[PDB]
Amino acid sequence: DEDIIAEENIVSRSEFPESWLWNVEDLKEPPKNGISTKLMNIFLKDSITTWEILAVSMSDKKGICVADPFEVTVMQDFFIDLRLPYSVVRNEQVEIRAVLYNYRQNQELKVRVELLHNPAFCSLATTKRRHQQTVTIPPKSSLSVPYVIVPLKTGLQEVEVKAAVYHHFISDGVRKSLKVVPEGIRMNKTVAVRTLDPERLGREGVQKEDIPPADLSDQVPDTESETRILLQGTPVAQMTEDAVDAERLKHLIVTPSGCGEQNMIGMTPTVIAVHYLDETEQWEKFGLEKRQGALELIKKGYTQQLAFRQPSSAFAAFVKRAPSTWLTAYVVKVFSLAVNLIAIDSQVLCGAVKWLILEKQKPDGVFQEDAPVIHQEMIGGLRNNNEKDMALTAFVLISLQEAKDICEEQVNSLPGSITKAGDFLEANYMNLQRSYTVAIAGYALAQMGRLKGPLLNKFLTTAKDKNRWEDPGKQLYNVEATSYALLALLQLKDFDFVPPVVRWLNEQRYYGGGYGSTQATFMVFQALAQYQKDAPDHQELNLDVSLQLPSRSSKITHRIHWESASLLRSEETKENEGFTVTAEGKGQGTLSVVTMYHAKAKDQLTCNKFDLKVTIKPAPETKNTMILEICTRYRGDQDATMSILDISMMTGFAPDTDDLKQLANGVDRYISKYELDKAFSDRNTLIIYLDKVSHSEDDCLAFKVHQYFNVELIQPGAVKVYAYYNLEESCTRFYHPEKEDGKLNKLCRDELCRCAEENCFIQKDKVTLEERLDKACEPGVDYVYKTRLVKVQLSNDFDEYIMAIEQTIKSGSDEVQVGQQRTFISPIKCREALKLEEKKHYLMWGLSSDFWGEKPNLSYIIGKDTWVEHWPEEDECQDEENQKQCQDLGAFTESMVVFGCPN
Amino acid sequence: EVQLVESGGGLVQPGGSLRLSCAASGFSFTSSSVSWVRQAPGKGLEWVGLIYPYNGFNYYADSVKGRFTISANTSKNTAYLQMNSLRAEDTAVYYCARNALYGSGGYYAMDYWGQGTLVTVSSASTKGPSVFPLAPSSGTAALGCLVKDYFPEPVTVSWNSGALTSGVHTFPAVLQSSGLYSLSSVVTVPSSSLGTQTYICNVNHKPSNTKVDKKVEPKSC
Amino acid sequence: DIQMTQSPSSLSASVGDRVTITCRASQDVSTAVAWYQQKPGKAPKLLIYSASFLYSGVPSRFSGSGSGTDFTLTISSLQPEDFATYYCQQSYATLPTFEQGTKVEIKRTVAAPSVFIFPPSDEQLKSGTASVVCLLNNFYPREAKVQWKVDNALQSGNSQESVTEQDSKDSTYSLSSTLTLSKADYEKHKVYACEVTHQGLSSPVTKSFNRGEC
Amino acid sequence: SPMYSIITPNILRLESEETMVLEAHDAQGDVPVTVTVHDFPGKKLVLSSEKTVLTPATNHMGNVTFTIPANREFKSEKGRNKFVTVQATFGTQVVEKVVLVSLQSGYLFIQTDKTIYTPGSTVLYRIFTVNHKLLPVGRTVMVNIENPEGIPVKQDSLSSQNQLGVLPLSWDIPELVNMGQWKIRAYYENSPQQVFSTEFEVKEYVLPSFEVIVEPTEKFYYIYNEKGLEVTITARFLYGKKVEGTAFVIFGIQDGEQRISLPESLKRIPIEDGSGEVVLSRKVLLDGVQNPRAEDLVGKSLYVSATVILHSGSDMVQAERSGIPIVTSPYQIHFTKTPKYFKPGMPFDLMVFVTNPDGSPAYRVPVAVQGEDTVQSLTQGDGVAKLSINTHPSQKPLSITVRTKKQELSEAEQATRTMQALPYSTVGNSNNYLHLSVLRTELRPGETLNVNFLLRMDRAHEAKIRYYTYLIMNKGRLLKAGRQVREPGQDLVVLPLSITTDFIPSFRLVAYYTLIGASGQREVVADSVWVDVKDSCVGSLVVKSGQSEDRQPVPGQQMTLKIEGDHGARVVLVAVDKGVFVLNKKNKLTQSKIWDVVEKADIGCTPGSGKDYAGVFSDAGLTFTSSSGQQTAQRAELQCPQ
Ligand SMILES: [Ca+2]
Repeated sequence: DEDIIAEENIVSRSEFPESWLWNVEDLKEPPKNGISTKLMNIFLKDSITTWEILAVSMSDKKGICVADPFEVTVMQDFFIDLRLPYSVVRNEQVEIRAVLYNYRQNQELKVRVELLHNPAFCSLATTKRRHQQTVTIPPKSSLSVPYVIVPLKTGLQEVEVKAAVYHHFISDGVRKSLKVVPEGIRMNKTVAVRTLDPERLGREGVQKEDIPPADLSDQVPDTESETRILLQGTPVAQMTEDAVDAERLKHLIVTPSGCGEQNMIGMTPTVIAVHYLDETEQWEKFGLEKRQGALELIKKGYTQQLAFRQPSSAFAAFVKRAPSTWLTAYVVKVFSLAVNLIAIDSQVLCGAVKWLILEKQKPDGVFQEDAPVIHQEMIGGLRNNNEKDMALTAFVLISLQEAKDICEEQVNSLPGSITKAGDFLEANYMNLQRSYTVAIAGYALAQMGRLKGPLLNKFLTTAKDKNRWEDPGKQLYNVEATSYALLALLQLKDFDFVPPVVRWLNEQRYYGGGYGSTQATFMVFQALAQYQKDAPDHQELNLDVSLQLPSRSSKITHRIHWESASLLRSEETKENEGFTVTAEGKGQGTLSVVTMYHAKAKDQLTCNKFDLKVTIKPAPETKNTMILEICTRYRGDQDATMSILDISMMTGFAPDTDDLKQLANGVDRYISKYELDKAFSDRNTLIIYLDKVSHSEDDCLAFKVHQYFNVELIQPGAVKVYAYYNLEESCTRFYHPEKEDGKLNKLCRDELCRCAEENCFIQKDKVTLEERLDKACEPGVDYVYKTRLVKVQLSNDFDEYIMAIEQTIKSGSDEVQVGQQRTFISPIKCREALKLEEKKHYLMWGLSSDFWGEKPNLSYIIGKDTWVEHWPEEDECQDEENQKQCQDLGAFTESMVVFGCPN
Repeated sequence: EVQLVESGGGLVQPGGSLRLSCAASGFSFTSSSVSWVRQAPGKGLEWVGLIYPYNGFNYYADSVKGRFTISANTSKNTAYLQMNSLRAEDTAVYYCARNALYGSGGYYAMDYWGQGTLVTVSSASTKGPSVFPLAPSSGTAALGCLVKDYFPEPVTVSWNSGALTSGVHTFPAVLQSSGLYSLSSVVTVPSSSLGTQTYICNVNHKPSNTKVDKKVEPKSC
Repeated sequence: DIQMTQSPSSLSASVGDRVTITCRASQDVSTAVAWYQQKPGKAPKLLIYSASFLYSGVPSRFSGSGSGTDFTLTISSLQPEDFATYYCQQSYATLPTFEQGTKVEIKRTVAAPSVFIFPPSDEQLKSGTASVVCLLNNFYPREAKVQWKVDNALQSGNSQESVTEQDSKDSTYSLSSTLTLSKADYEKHKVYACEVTHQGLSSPVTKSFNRGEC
Repeated sequence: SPMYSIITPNILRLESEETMVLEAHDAQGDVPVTVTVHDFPGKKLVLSSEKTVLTPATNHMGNVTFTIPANREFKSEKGRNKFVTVQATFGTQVVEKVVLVSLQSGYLFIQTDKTIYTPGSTVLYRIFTVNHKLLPVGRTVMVNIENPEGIPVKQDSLSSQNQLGVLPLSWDIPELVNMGQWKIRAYYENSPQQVFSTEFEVKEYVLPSFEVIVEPTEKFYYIYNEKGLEVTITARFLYGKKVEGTAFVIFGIQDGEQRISLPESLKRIPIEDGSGEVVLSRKVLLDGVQNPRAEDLVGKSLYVSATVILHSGSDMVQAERSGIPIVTSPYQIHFTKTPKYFKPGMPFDLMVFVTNPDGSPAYRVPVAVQGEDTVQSLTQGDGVAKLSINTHPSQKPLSITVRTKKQELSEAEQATRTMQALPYSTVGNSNNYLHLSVLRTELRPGETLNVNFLLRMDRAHEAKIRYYTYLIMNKGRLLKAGRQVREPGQDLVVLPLSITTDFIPSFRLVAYYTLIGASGQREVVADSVWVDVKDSCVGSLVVKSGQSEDRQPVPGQQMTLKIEGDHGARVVLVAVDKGVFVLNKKNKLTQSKIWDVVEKADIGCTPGSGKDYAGVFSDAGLTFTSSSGQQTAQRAELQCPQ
């Protein structure tokens, strides 16, 4: 038209990001008034809204700082607000609103508003027909323009509406996108739940695993399928069963007091309690400033203990008594372990060691006792008279081995007193019934690196149930023998047999102290203290899992380590394939397989919460008028509270103001004054507010609609119901005078749908020979047949016309041979103008875009570019009128058969 | 087609009143607005005022506020300028133009204009012109017409009902010491065209109903 | 208030030349400016709107540009038909205003006048007054000296002139000089002469008639 | 005889500088000092650097500046608390103290471009890396994006070296993904227990065309108010113009996690000129609950829900306003700004903090001590009123009940709260004290604060006090320590202390003196005081228009943006469509949110004072230890008491 901007010259607004300006800028120019200043030139985006700009600044000296948000409002006097949903289902008709605004103060605007045509969408906008309304928007006000469209192609898709205003150089357009999606929904599912633990039925040949694929035979076509693995690390890793509680050892801090042996009885639980708490870092809970007072009980025990130091560097009960062999060795063990805690004298420790090697050793190296203690309960399992030259050789030796890191050059022939003592016990290691003498000798051996073979086996197998070195009778000797053994197992670096031994000690909870517990205390809290040191810091969880997918070219040998704080991964498959998943060595972990697909629908999509029924019919006696009737009820025998009916007019129709006010005055029904006070022509959307609706009956209402503007085609109307508290669970029906279910003419079967709003076949005056030969050679034309209609088969959705092929004037992609049959397809509404009759012959040609089907699901669509035309019978041709035609067909067939198209 | 037409211009006594009208056609009056601009003899354009026909909203140049007024009949797509307390310095040609809104935020250009009407604010009396032949003096022969002693402006001279437009020169009027205007309209024609062609000059003076068609030819003597 | 200033008030230039009239604002006015052209005795015409958008119909040689405080109309290849005055109009600010305007004059080669003389009408004599006209047709430049000799006696103070507005096609001016005596005075003297002085004439051209006799 | 002392913070932090104050009282000539720091238990030296000599020149007071590396025996060993051993060696005399070490390195703040996101879009985020001074560091951070149910999905490891402490990162949200509250979790490599979070919502949505605001006339509901709860609904387009439409409002009670709705209260008001009013009647509320005791509603809250639908039907939005407290009094009394200890014989200045039920400071609110009338001071802009109670030398605790006394209220509506103040016990019952007094007016870096030192010691030995040693704690560390000198007979002296930006957000002034007199006793007397400062930026940052403002730009248009920051400072930016915040406004980075974090990480716990000198140091987050045996208690707690 004249005096308005043309659609082609309008460039639609497009840039509508939710966030932008993700930029960095350094302030460089000099500080006037101690404040730098940068001028930034930004390009505002297309969104008509208010932006909020947030600046955070970082400085070396003044640090971090966060500005107050700064608003910017972008605005126009006239614009379109295209209200698109987040997504829409494919082949599902939907209505969208374009809202036009006129913020001019004293001036109506006459606008032409237009929906552009997009192949992805079936609408009244078509290839050769625009869809344009003309509306008048009052000042300081807006106007809804509805558009019914059916998305046909999946994925991210685009809608464009534009608008020019007459009599002004003013235009607008909005180009937004929406996600078109299939049906179904998302399904998590696991295939395997394994445990990657070698040396536990994974065996010596490093656990080799196999995990087959997913089934996925109920799947809906043309979607993704992402597998997801969960490679966990459920950790008892750091093989460290929780240490003994710190609150239980409160009775161990004993103030040492007595003679020469009673002083060493009291000093035992205190010194070992410190050695324990030092490594386990449990000084927080027990009492931190108590260590400075508990160290002074050991310094009090040490300073008192040197008062019983005889001239020859030896120890005993009193100074008057002859010296004991074992007691001087135990003093070296407690002093060697307490070198780190208190100030020991150099003359004292190695001095007690010099006396032992020179004075107390026999030909073969049995450190025999010379003065048995009065308090014999202190020496523990040695108190038993059975084999007290085998254990007694090992005990004194252990004191030498722990004190060897310090005493080297002073005690000259120390290497030698260790080798010969290690001969006597090693040789006679196979002559020990009791588990005590087996174990106490076993720790002495392992410190040197001489515990191998049958002597290393007898050590392992003496343990009853593979954990504890028990003996018949008193159970304090049982706990002592095993703790010596745990010190042996820690030195060997055999982390296979370590866990079961300590696990039993944790289920004993022997807190020491009491009476006759000297050795059971010193050894259990030393062995479980040395355990926290040498027990693996990071253990392992060392699986080399190599996943080989036959879709993929290469393996993916994923490493696993207890160190990375994740312990989880995930791949992303594209095709459902069977793959190997081979583990390797140590640790533990989960191993799931979760694909994700879309299934078929099941018949309860649509209107889950409401029933909606809408009809439009002609009026009674009295230009064009009709009776819209809306019938709705909720779902569940329990009236819904407060609902909305959002109605939209068929183009050119408007509601009867009289019938509306009649409705609004009715109880349980409300229509805003704003809607009622509006003009007749400027009112094509409507909201009727209901107070309730149940599933007892059906709540029904109806009202007159009058056609004021006259137009061709005319877009269906729409009624949408929902409760106020939930828009998402809605239900919409459409209405139209000549379509019912106001559905736009589409052509659906199986997956996809053709927009069928176009003309049925190529229309019709001349039908020249020179006409047919042009249009039969138009670009797309991929076939021209002579066909006999074998069997006509009708339906409501689409009529299946079966054609027999007489001759193939032109062959194309479909390699049909003469005599064979091909199925032609046409919508419900084309049958009227087609008149396809059985055993009547036909001349048909059409495009490659008309092939619906895979192969041999081949069908022929009789679309707008398809040409069909009647061919009188061979003997029927001989007749006055229709001789003109019959000849031109045969004349056309020979031009086509002989010369074909010039292309 | 969009087109605008002013009318009602003429002579007024100082202090007096006058109502110009502007006939809009070819567009919806209600969706647009109309401006009155004026031009003093041989000087710049001065915008006078808007009207928004939709709801009758006005704006006025200070030079006119309290004196001038714009109204509209929306059914007859006409706008009106009612002038009161007219001064000497209000003498001008008065145009009406359509305001079209190009930008955003209410900027407008004026894309269609009427032809304008001349309003002249003087004590003087309406006087019709005396029209005299300017005879050609026996290859190109000039002839013309003298339009003498008239007031106020304007006069419109044309030749043979506007058939002859080629090489005509209707000169500016000139204010005689008497107070009345006189101008010449001259037209050069090929001297051969005399005798055969007829030459009538078509003076028309709206303010005094004076219409004259004078023939101009050589003499007998 | 918002102060606008158009420069230059007037400019001369030759056919095919680059012309540039400018408009300047006291504060920022964004894109709210339009340019108009007005031929003599005619309604103005829109050329440019929104600073730079060329109004439909207007030739491509017309071109607008500018933003904020400085705007320029530009005629790139001047033409004879572009004899006009040009105005700059702002719609920023609540009352619009046209500015003072730039008168654009065409510059062409020297063309001498065709001089003509018309004696008083016999009808005009009946009124008791004699008007004798002298027509200097289609000449460049404007500068001209017309002198009336009555029986060779020269006389000031009893004649008036009217210069035509520069022609849109050939960029020339016509002129009419009118001498006014009383019927009585006119019937006294005999030889009436109009004398034309101009740059395109080698020497002053004189046109005349002897009263009564043909 | 000479006394050597050390002061350090109660908690020492890794990699950052922590200062140690060194003093030599009754000293003679130059005295060298070695400051050592060892691990605990057992000693392998970690920083024995920093040797210094406090000289007569500087009144025998100096300091040492040291830093702790995150070495081998601290990194892996965590779970149970770590300690070190600070040790000063003044000439020959050794003084030591064990101090709890925190593994907290500094601070991480996480900005996300939006607060909400759809499937398929990209989440943009920056991580700001600073130390305990809120100054940028160049460390190595570990980052974890985490789905709604706590499963990591993307993980990163980068360093902000040569970075100005700004780490730009992103993550493409996959299409078929879970819907809910996702998290970003960043922590310093060295401090896996100190994890910083930020939530972002994922959801399928489209930006609305307008916002809706729901405001009640009062910020609470007084249960005997029979007018009910009066709400106003405002709708407004994002661009500014007012909205026309219909509003459905509903009310509901919330007891903790539970949320009763009140269907009887549902209304359908018109929205005209972007405005509408609705009321919750008292009957509908009380007939909505099964407990007849109006009074059983006190402590529970009310929430309003508003749903505005435009007249076109083209769009609708939902807003709500929750946590409207049901109350018996319009006010709320807090003792969180008052010291819990007093000095017997001196007036106890009880700092009453009155607030409205939402937490905001009250104003012009009378408060009286129960028993006395008019003993009041209408609360000021800060929300605090001062009530100064006289005390006797008795060591009986002060039990104080405060009441508001707002005139037009009735007795039942007056707010009331009680407290107990414990006495500062003197050493050997010397009855010698130090009282610091400071005035309460919001401080800004530029103005100056008078600090008053009142020497409350009996005449016979006062001439021995020749200085007070004062220390200033800010941002959880030692900001400054100095000396306010004193001369015999000066019972009160004022230190003119100047405020700088280093004093933001707040600070504690701890001071003390020492002597012998009341017996042959090395006596120590101390006091502390907490003082709040205006929580502005250290520097400044402001964004505004250079675009000759007053115009309103248009889509596509250029504009100029003025940034007013600190010289040589980096500045990062974002622009968000405010429609985003109609849907979600949680987890927005703010300057007050940075300070809130900082002040919650203070090692000082008390508003001031203490139960004794050791208590004063400890409560303000300071160790004290001396060669003569006097020291603060052991602090093994990384968190404040409760
Ligand atoms: Ca503060």
